[PDB]
Amino acid sequence: MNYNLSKYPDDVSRLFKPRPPLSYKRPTDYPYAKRQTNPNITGVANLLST
RNA sequence: ACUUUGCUCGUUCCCGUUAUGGGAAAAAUUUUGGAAGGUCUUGGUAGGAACGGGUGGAUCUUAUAAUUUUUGAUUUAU
Repeated sequence: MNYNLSKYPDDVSRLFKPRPPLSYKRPTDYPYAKRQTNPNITGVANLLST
């Protein structure tokens, strides 16, 4: 926070001092490329006989 | 159901009589509604009503199931 990209003066921009940076935690879900619903939706015609 | 008729019973009063009948009505009792008064409690005490609009904001319907939120690609799959 050496500099100010905001419209306010320096004293006002020191008031908007943020929290410390967020810690890192390993993910528990699926990575974005591996997301899909169900593929291999099986066919509907097998029902129709039996 | 309405109208007339005598008989039997009946809440209360009177009479013919206390077998029973005739007449009157809640005027005695209760429940329901309202007015007034008493007692106890609980809350308020500076705004309120009526009218009004090229007034703000909520909710609802329709555009709107077509890439930026709600009409399915995060049950890890073959």
